[PDB]
Amino acid sequence: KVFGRCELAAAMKRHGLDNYRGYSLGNWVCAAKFESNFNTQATNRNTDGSTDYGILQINSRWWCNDGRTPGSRNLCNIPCSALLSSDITASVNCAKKIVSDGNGMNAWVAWRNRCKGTDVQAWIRGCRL
Repeated sequence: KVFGRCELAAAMKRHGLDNYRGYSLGNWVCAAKFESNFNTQATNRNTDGSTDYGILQINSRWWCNDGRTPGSRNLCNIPCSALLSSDITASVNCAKKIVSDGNGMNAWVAWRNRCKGTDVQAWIRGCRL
């Protein structure tokens, strides 16, 4: 599923991401924007053989199991395919673990390089939340 900006903001909010670990909603939307273009089905292969999955491009190297990432952890206890669903529940639950991991939202490269330190409130402007 390709979400719209406000549809995603809503979805995230209902799932408890607004201000989760101090990250305003605008951050999560911005990060989804650049990581996956709001497409739940987004996959991307890394040079280390790991793959990134779903709206928040969660990495198989640590967080989910895809059966083809040797010596990887499955810290979220999910198959990676679960990250690609039209229901973002699993992607949100796993993201909450990731952001708690110590580096905050800096775990998301596109957040760091394109969202961080910007006016992220612009991502939710005009939405009915």
